[PDB]
Amino acid sequence: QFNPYGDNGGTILGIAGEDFAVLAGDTRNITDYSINSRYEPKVFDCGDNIVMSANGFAADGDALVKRFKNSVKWYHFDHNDKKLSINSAARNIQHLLYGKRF
Amino acid sequence: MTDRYSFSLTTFSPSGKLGQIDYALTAVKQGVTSLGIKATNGVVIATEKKSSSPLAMSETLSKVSLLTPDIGAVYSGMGPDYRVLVDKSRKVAHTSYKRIYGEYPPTKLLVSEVAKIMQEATQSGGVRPFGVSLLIAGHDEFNGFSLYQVDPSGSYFPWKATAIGKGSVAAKTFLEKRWNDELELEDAIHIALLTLKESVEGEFNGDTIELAIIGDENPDLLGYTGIPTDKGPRFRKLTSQEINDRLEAL
Amino acid sequence: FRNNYDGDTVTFSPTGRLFQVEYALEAIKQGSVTVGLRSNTHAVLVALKRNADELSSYQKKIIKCDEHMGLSLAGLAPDARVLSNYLRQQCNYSSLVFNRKLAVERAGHLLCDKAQKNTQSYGGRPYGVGLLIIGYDKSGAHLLEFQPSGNVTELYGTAIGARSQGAKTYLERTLDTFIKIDGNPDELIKAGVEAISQSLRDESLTVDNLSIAIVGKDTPFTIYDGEAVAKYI
Amino acid sequence: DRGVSTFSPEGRLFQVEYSLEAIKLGSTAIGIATKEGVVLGVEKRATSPLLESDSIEKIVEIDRHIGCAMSGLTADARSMIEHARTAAVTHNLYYDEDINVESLTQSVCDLALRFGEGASGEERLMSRPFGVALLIAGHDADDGYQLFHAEPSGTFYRYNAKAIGSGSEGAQAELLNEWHSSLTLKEAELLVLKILKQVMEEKLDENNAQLSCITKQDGFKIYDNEKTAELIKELKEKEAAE
Amino acid sequence: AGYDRHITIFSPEGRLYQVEYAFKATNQTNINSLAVRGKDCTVVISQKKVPDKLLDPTTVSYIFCISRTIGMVVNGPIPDARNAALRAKAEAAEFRYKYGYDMPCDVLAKRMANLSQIYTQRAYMRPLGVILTFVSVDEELGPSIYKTDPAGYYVGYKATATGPKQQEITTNLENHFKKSKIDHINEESWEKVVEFAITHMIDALGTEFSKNDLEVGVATKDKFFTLSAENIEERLVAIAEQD
Amino acid sequence: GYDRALSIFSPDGHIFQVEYALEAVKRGTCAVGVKGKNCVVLGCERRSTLKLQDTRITPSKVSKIDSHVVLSFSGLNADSRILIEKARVEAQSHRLTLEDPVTVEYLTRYVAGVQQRYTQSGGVRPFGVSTLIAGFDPRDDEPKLYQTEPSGIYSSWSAQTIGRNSKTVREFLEKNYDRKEPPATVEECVKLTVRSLLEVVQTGAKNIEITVVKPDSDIVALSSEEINQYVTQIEQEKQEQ
Amino acid sequence: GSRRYDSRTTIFSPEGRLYQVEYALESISHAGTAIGIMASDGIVLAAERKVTSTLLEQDTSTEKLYKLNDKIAVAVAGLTADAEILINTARIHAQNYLKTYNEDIPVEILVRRLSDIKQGYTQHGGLRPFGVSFIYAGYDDRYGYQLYTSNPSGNYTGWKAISVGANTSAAQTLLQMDYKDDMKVDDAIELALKTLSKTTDSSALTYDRLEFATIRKGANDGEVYQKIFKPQEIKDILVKTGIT
Amino acid sequence: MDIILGIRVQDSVILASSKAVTRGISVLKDSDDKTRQLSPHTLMSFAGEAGDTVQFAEYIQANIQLYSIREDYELSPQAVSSFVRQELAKSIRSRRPYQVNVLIGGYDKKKNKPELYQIDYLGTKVELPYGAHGYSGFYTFSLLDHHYRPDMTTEEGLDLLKLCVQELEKRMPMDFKGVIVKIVDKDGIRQVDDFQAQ
Amino acid sequence: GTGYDLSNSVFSPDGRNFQVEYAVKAVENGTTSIGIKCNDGVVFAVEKLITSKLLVPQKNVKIQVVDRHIGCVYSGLIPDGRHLVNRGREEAASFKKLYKTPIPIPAFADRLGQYVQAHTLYNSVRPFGVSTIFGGVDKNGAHLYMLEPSGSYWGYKGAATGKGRQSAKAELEKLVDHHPEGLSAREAVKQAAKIIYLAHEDNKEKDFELEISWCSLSETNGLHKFVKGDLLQEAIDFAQKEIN
Repeated sequence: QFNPYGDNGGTILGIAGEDFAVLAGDTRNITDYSINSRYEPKVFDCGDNIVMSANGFAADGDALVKRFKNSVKWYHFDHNDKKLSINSAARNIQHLLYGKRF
Repeated sequence: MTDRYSFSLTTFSPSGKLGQIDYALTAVKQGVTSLGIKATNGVVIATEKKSSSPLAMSETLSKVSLLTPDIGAVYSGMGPDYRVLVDKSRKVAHTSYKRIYGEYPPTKLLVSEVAKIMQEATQSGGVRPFGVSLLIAGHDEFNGFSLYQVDPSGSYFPWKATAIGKGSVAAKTFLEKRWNDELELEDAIHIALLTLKESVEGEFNGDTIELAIIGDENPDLLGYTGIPTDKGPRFRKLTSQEINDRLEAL
Repeated sequence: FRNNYDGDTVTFSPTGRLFQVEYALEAIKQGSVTVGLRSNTHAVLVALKRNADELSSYQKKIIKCDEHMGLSLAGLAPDARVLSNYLRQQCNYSSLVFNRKLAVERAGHLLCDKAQKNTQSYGGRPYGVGLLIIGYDKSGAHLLEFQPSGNVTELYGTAIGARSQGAKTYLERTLDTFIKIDGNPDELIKAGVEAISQSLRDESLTVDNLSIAIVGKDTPFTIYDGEAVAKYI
Repeated sequence: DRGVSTFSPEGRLFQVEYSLEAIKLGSTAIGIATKEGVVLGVEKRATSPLLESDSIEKIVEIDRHIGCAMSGLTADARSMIEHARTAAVTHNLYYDEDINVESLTQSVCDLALRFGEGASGEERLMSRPFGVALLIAGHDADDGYQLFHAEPSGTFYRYNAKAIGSGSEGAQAELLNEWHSSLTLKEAELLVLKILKQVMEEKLDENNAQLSCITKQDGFKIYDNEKTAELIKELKEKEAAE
Repeated sequence: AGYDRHITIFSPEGRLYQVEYAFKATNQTNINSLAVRGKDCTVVISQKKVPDKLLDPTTVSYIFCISRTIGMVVNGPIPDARNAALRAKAEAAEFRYKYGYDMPCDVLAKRMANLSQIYTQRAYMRPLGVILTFVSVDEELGPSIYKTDPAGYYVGYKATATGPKQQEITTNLENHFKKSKIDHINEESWEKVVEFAITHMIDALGTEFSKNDLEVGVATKDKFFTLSAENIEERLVAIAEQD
Repeated sequence: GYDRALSIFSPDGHIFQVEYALEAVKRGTCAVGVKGKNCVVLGCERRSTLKLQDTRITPSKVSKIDSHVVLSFSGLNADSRILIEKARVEAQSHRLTLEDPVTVEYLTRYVAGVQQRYTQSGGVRPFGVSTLIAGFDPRDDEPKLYQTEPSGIYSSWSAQTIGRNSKTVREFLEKNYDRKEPPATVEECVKLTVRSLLEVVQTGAKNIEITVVKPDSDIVALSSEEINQYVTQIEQEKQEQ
Repeated sequence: GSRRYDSRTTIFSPEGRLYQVEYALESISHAGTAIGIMASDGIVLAAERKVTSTLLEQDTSTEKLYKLNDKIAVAVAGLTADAEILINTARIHAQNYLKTYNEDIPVEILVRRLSDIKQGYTQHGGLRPFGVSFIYAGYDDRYGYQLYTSNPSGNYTGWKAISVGANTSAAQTLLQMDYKDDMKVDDAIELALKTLSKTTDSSALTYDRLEFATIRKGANDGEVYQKIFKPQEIKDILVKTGIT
Repeated sequence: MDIILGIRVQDSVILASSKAVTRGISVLKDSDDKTRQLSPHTLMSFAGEAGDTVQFAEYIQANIQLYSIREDYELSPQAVSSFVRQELAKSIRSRRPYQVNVLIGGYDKKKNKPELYQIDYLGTKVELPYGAHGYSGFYTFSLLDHHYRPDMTTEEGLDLLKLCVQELEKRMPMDFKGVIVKIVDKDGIRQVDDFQAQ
Repeated sequence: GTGYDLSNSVFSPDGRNFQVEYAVKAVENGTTSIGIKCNDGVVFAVEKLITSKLLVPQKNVKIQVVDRHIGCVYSGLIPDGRHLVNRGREEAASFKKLYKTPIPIPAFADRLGQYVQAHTLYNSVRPFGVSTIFGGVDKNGAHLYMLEPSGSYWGYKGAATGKGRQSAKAELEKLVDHHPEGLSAREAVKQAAKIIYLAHEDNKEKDFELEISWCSLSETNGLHKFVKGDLLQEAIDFAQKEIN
């Protein structure tokens, strides 16, 4: 039967300093025992000083990042280029995700 | 696009009349005469085939139609409106009765169905009433023979005999005189031909007169044999020849 | 005459006119003046913001549709919102699906067709706003003028709104000069402010009255207001 | 007849214009903004002595930092309020933050032109425009204290002071002179109360008038009769003072 | 109240003006047409007037091929003519698909007639400014001519004519049949029936035709086709060598 | 299907269909409500254009939305049914979803909304009805009296009247009811109501019907006698002078 | 657009009246007269057949008295065609009530639903109202004998005696003159016939121009019975009441 | 399942219903009232699926109360039970059916007799002197088949019940935490708050 | 009576459709545009009025392509014209999708025809304020067509519409007579540039820019393409010369 999901490996890590923060990840993309790419960025700068990474099934990972960035775009259009606070971003992502709870 | 006429085109006037139903009836008045007579063992309905050009073949057209094997119709008014009503009538007799009880509807009820169609054309959005009146005749086991008249308003009533269209007034009077509750079918056919003769200007023969009867079962008109209970249609349209032969004993 | 043929947009006058559309165009002339002009490197918008009382604010005339495109308005502000918002989606659709920046020429075609739909079906109403769209795409800088009729035109410069003819003439005259202001925005902006002050009358352009927008080669469509427009008044 | 979304030869929408007329016939409503908060005032206007004057709600809360005053056909304002409240609470659910006063305003204005019998732009179902105007006041971390005027046209302006309703034209003239960037909340309270007294057919008292305000500290509060009655007294006194 | 003349509802006299005005539009092309029945073929004649010199004459026509066996000639404006034709072609294809045999000329007529009757009763639908003449050689009925109008009326004919000078053409044929005593043109080949048709057209209208002044259609057993300029030119000569 | 905008603005900023709706109210029979200190009373007049009616069955003017709230009206009868039914359903729904019967203020605001909605929704005409809604909130003893009209506006009253000659009877009440000291008794509260109706009913013992609502779903409609008696005692008040 | 031909059948007049309803009533006023008289032991329905002929088949006819249930019937005044559309939906509503509750539908419940349907066409839809007025004569065990009347507006009320159609003012007065509470069915039957006999626009009141029905509870049974009189039946009762 | 019992005596109907509410391994409540009053003289006990159970009862409640208000009259038990059987018969063939079984007990003020109705989630309705849903019937039907008489008094009936509840505590696997009893008669619905030792 | 020109689908007493006729007014008032059917393709030309020096030269292009082998040019309400092309584009795509073969010019014609004819059937729509000249090369030759706001269309050797509609029709008829053996694509281009210059005298008040496109079997491979650069200048001169 058709299985809509897949696994592209990868691993990400995020640590928060006192006045800074870091988000890292390997740049390997795999499928079973094959390596699809030795360099395929996984951590992105979404703007307003917010870095993000959705790791797991790459297709879903990109769809999500893309959707979020698009959210930040409209946030600017809507609230006169107001900077999207990291906590607001967090709440917004929760809705993006839970929106597909099923 | 999209029918934006979702409102009634037939409304009430300050006087309390319904214009379109009135005008519609006016159109019925203008139409060719047609009549019906109920005997003790049959019913007959007739009209005049007013050919609209000697180049036109009046045979390729029926003013007297079969609704079910025991119900026929005829009109006065606008031909195209009658035509679609006959199709709708034949269908509804099936969809709303034969397909449920496995038997054709009884006159009154089928007539009741037709009436409903017209009534809706009187209140539904974006439409005009039907410009015709029908004389429906038929027979059913529990009601015998009957003759009903259905007006554009959607009303209907039973008749021993009646006429509609052009010379209806004259015709009605003539019928009230000749009719009685002891007429045999043939007598009524004769009377019918007589009454019709007055309303007919030009030619009057089996090729200008259209007449049908709801009489006995025509087993010979069934098409198959081997089923006792199926006895054949009671409705039978007469042939050009059949008419003339009677026109001589007129 | 005209009274029997202006009840809606689905009716033509005996001379082949669409009044409802024409009345819409009127809303624009009644609107505050705004000017647009471009060179081979930048495209500029200059608008005169109008206000209600002296206790009120000066309603915005310029809207950004994307990093490389934007427009100024004259007429029913609500309609400009609807339209610029539609243009934003189209800019967005091009990025997401084709990873391509929507060309100004195409944005124009899109606008035209959207407007047109509201002039041939019963129930609709033409839009009552005029737009001047500037933008920098693969084929350089661009300037478009959008009318509610549906006609979108590409020009070197233009102006719309009350007393616009003043500025339009000035541009029509200065043409060969500003069309060559390349690699120097501040100059194209001045030629912009000058052209617009050619339509003044009532007052003089102040700091919280003037509004400037600039897009170009290495310039993401940005807006300037108040103190920001100081160095041009 | 003539479509509800028709354009007049002068370039205006008939229904919207006529809508503004009904507004002129509405109760008076005034708003004054100060670096200490915003004050909203309305004329109850009771059509009888038997009518319990405090069941007259012409100043409502949108959120803890947003309130508004209405003028004109007020039954119309109901769905605008519901929308405004939902918009405010919703924005919070999705962004975990307060909705900016301007955006809340802009949101309400978006319902304005959503009317017709088949307008080719979406699915604008609402037979006529709204016959009520609104004065929206609140505070937010981006632009502090704000006062907004939202109309059935679908447009809105920001004012330092604004009056709408039957006495507006004159009252606005008053404000034009009276207002100044250094007013205090109290000053604005008396000023609002004073202008209402001038334009009102009735004698201003704590029963046919009502005040309220929005401060960053306590948010939107509506003054109860007692608090108002006093301000009224304090006003009569300073007036007779000269 | 006076709008009983703008949409299809009744007037006090019980008339539908819009239907009548539609009839008026049928003569707009100023073209006459006529059809006659052979012994086993049906022919339809129609005037063809291509005035402009910039027109491509080959593209002008009021004769349509609805199906392998049914042809239709239209008296009325071309945009309504083509709308009607398309609808008829579809009704034709669908009928075959659903019932497993080719739709009979009379039936297609009755179907188009009922379709018109509807525009007569529904207010948002305007009638079509055209009269439709269907012809074929029905596998059951033989040579057939059925015509329908904007009123939703239709009937079969021994022969028929339509257009501005319809009445002249009619009385002409009327007389021919009053004479012959039979309901068709007792001729075996269609060419002779085409010639008869063209002839009486000339006699009634009192006019001479060239090969570009006519348009001919023929229906035979299992096929309806239209003649080319030349096919006519040859037919025209034939009648010429008789006068 | 049909969506013609029937309630629209005119040059002077008026919605005529809504105004005409009010005219229909002015023509309907009269209705009145006065709140006491522990109860609320509703009184309505009965037309006399025809008399040979069967009052047993004939629908009465005061309806129960729930067991603690009632509603009377003035205007088109048919239109009242639609409103009553809608409010009745909302009453049960509110119990179900909030586990607590609607308050009088709420049930009123709901009915007003329905009316307001019918004034800016294409394809429908406004309701030719104005209403009086009274009762006591759940677990509360303070009487509630509210009024609504076609425009969708509503508010509370100490006493109020709607319908024909309501102008009269209102004047009567305005100068016969003291908020300071409301009819402290069910009895004197029913009296002030009959008195006020008699100002316009013009001798109609069978033409007047009363209904008293007390806290905790205590609603009852007086019979001709109980009413007739009140009428008798009142006529003596006049004569004894 | 189409707004041009829209009669707007659902708006108020400046006087707060509904044109269409008004006009529809005007229509009903020319309809055959129908009276409903409710006695202590039953109810009576009588109506005058508008337009008749020697040829009209009367045994098969029914243009005013319709059976809705076994314990409910109606007399009609207005457009027969319109009446039927409504009569049928009522007969259905009656049955649904039974199917759901397993009890016969209370007379008022059936009346209210029918009246709500009418009210609808009065408030939305751009359609014309039904040109019909009903006199409902039924019986149930929650109110016993009941007599109701409903018209185009969608309003309905109860009556002891009532008439609809033409010459109602005259008929009402005559009824209002001789109706007595302690009346008996046959008393009502007579009052009924006599009232018509005086309002009739015709020469005399013959059976062939009448329809009669009674809802009585035949003592020798204990159940209420509906009886729609046959031509020969009306003819008899006609002679007896002294109208020959 | 839960304990849902019903017995109709001479002039009243008695309904007994287990008070326990267990969820897996833990008994979350011992004072649960598995009943809803539909009208002053009609009570309905129910047992079944976790959500369906209450949602159905309340839904049925709301509708009967609405009919009462609208008609200013109280529907007979028989009628109320017919409305309920209908609702379930619809549910049975719907997308997601209600899995609820109910006992309906009421006093017909017009016939002046008590009535008991048993209806299952399929829409099966039957009128009985005594009935039960779930397994309860399995040990109580023979008791009642033995000791039941139509003219018993409410007191006699309440004893017959105690007899049943006893057999149930003796032979049934689950600890249902006792029952809540209610009587329905000419005067309405009242609860026997003293059966935990009656 | 009168007013038979206020609703779009109404027949006047003489059988006309005034709204459609008025639509034509919008057309005749527009810029002139033409089509010339040569021996293996077709050429399209159009007048582009320079309303001011502000219009960027060579920009606001009028001629449109449908698919890859069809060319369109129209006079009148431009927005209406694009709307028509947009419909042709989907109309063509739909055809190719199911039949694989790019849509035959003749078939495409009727697709546009039925669409336009449809906007003269309802009073809820307005007729197209444009006359369109379009055509191309297909399986059997080249075809030229012109569609009228009424929905009417026919095949042409030459066609014109707009302001200079008569100058052109005159010139085109001359070409027909002086080339009974056909005109080449190369020649049709120059001959087209001239006709525009001449037809521009009925608008000589404003300056103009020329626009030509062609679809030739031997010149463009049966594909539609705009005549740019040199070949264009050449035709521009050929006209400028014979204009004097």
